[PDB]
Amino acid sequence: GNKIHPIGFRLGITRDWESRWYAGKKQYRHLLLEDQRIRGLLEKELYSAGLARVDIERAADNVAVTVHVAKPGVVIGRGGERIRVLREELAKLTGKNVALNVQEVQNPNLSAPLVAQRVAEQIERRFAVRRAIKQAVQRVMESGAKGAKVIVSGRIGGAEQARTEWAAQGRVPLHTLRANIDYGFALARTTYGVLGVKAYIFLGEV
Amino acid sequence: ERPKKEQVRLKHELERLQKYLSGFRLLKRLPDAIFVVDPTKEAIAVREARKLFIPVIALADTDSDPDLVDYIIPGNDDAIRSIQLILSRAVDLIIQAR
Amino acid sequence: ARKALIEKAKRTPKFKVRAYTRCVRCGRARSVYRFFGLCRICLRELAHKGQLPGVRKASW
Amino acid sequence: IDTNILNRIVDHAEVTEKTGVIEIGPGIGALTEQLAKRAKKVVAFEIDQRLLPILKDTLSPYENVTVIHQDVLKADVKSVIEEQFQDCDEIMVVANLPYYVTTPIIMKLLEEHLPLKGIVVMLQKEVAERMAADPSSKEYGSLSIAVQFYTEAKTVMIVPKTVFVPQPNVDSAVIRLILRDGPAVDVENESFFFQLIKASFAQRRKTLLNNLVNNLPEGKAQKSTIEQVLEETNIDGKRRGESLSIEEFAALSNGLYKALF
RNA sequence: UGAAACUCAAAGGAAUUGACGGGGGCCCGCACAAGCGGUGGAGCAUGUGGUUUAAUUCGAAGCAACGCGAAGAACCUUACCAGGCCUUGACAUGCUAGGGAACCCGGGUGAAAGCCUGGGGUGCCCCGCGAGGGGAGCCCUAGCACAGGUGCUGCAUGGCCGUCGUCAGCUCGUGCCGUGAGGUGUUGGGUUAAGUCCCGCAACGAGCGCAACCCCCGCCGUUAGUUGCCAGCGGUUCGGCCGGGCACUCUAACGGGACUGCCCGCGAAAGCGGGAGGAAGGAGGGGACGACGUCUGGUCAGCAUGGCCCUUACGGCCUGGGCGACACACGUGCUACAAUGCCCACUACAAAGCGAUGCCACCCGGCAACGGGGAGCUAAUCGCAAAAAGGUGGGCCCAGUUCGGAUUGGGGUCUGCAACCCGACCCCAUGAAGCCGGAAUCGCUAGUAAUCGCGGAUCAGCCAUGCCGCGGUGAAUACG
RNA sequence: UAGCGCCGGCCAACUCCGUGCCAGCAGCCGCGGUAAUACGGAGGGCGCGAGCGUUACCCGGAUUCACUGGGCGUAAAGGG
Ligand SMILES: [Zn+2]
Repeated sequence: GNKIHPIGFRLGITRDWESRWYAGKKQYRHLLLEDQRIRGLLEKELYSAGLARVDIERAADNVAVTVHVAKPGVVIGRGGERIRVLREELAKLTGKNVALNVQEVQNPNLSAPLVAQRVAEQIERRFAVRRAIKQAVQRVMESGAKGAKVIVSGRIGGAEQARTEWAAQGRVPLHTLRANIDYGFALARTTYGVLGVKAYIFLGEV
Repeated sequence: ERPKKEQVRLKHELERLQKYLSGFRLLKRLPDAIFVVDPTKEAIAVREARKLFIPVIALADTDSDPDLVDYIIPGNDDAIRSIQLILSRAVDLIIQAR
Repeated sequence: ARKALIEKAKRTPKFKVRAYTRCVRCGRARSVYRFFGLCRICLRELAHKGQLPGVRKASW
Repeated sequence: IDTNILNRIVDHAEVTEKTGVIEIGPGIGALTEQLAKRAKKVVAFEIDQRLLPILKDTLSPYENVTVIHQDVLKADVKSVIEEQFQDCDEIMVVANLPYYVTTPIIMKLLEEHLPLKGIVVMLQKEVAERMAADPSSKEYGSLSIAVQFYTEAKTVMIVPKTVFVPQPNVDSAVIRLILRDGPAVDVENESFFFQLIKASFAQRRKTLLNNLVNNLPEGKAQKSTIEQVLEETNIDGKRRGESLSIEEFAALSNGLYKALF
């Protein structure tokens, strides 16, 4: 066992770094700390809208935050009020005239993080784990997505002993570099402890 | 576009598929009849034909079962000459009658 | 990695040779890398996540 | 779940990006999901706690669907239409209803004078026949008079029992009720209008006179007045009772009460 | 020949799947064999078991715990012990009963934390007339919620890791066989590192696996010539030092190239034994990569989290000690027991790294570690940086020795607020056991073993002989 | 005047409280150790109804003495 991170395995090719910028040794750690703070705040705030990806880049004492969301209306709010207040909050955090951007992920069934968080939400609502997993894999499989796989950790349905569920369908070649596999993790907090949800999606080759 | 090695693998796959599935490629649907040189060597084929209510024609010989074949031609299955003669006559009849 | 210790390691401790580094993510005081300010575990997690720019899997 | 038939019902409602849709008792959200993809705004009233997580989850990918945890009867519908439907022309109600709350839930909506255009619902076939009844079809009664006085009714088709996975005991049918432009017939005495309507069909196989005089203490006292007014309005308590049209009841509700109101 | 009274709800036959055999057969792997070096003997370094202890903080326990968590225990780290102190507390969001909102200096107490405290407050923030006044600015002590916990269960869990094992297996769709569980595919012959392929066969395919895609090294091309390079040219004060050029090496992007591709022979086929060509030939060498699952494997002390427990202490701060103890035992290492060697001078030849509180060139003083001046460098520019083994010359002559290098005495340097417990590096003194190590045991098949130096992470300094890399010289054997 | 049995599968009829291998139920398989549609009580339902259940006995289901209508290689059964 002990599979390594399917993204970290493909950082060079078929994937890209979430944070893209440069800093010397003198001023590296500070930028990273700021970046982590931004990510934390965004995860905390925009969770309702269905966040899937946060991109940060720097040009010259600037921040260009791009948020990939299933539902962009929630983020924008009415008359661009919520986006504006969020921008204000981020700029107050760090005086770097941040430039927030919002993108809508096409076919939100094809993003692994969204699938993972959905399954975690379902588990939090005392659903049936196996049936939910089967349905999720089915929905992923419907709209292309040559491969799909969903794993739920353990402590199923408030049991005493943990166990893994694993429903999958199609081709999921974790051993191939030119795979373009999209991966998503989620944590479901219930009254009987925590559960881990992992989702793998396989979108063609090359 | 591909690693040569990948092209070689694909070519080998193509060669195998071409070797086995040549001629069979012309079947867009289930055949109407079947023509068997040796019904005993071709037990599986005859059985499959029987299961799907397909007429069976055989060039059966002494060691054959005449009951399983609808239209049977009692003749030689060895003796290259006999195969040529029967197949030539049949093919000529088919071509002419089109 | 107590909360108190985390907070204590962020004040000028009356002397130069008393201040020590802790993991900016989890307050680990064992194996922090000065270049990043992250413990080995947090370093590995963030490196895998792709949230560390220019950092990739080494192979030679 | 009843497959594409759901998409059929919405088809019989003809809702678009122009329309806002009110959902009564969505349940799981089989109809709600289909409506969401075809309507600009969807509102729902749900009161069951156990089915709430499932309904919420079904509505996760959508955003233009709102759920309010309050019974329809208690809540003021007018205000809900005011806010939720600020930016849509046509306001329509599509629903499938539990057996007990079939007619009263319709009557509340009709009595309130809501800006609703149409109510396209699934009910019992029997109730569907009763609501949309021609004269002297044994289906003609209080229900038919009331609905057709408020809203024009039309039964589309009959949904057979052999549709639902748990096969029910009685068949279902889909009806449309389009809100008429103003009251069907001019009568100020709405209360007594309904009193007359319900009293006239007290005994279906009895005559009009029996259904009139027996009701109401004053009516049971002043017998002759009823007869002379009926003859005044060119009606008689002999025909049957079930053969009268709505406008006839309008004339009677004018005259009979004009005698004593 | 042959009962019954009493009990039980079964007792049975054939076949299927798995488990297990101390039932057999076949195959593979430094498993054995053939070799080269070790370990177990001795000194020291370090981690455990025990024992003492005020506490010697914990977790880790056959392979798969024992130079492990810990890539840095003199204070801090620190979670343990002995003292000295605080209770909305280091830290979070509030709630609202008088400061009054605010900052700075200073004394007594003193092992420090803390306690008691006096003077310039910093006051405005709008400006009700204004002459105090309404508070979003800020902080003290009094109200309740609460902070908090390295306190306990990995046998409640998430995440991540180890192992069988980089071993070659683990399954499914349709078809066919069986009354049925189920079987076939996946079995048989051959071959391979491999269910990797080929043939045969009621199977024909696919999914996770193996392989390939990815990175480095080996060859050759275009793109480009500085801070790199120097064949001819002009310079030379002898230095690519100068003018010069990017031919060459090199630097780093994009490409080509190796596919049993082409001839001979064998083989039905996969392939096999040779032969060109080629830098490289049958997987070219190395890496990243770890199937379904196994071990109630490991971590509640990286973090998260269900549950239980303490909340004038099982929380918080400070000082000093301990984690470094010591009759013993075990593990992983280092240095040698010498002449294929040891010491002393002269002289060469690398790769990969690191550095603005840093790297330190060069000069002077000190026998020396170092100190004082002091350029140059954000670095293909400068520096660490002498590479070492090697080659030449000289000494040493079998001696516990010019072998070893422990232990002890003294003097001196740096880091640090502070080297007693417990730092390193120096200079002068003594010279310990040790003459190649029993039973047994470990690694390694080629640029490998063996041997020799260099860099890095952590880090003020370092107990590192450790770990992760880099190169230099370079064996033997593989019958089976 | 309206009672009696039953409500885990045979076999038509389901929830909440009490108990925690106890009290008990039981025609067979079995239910009872803290979430009991199987025990006890309620609400509700099912069957029959001046009756409804229990025990005893006979036939049936029993092709389980096989005339209709069974078997004897390994299930009991071919004689040495
Ligand atoms: Zn950390």
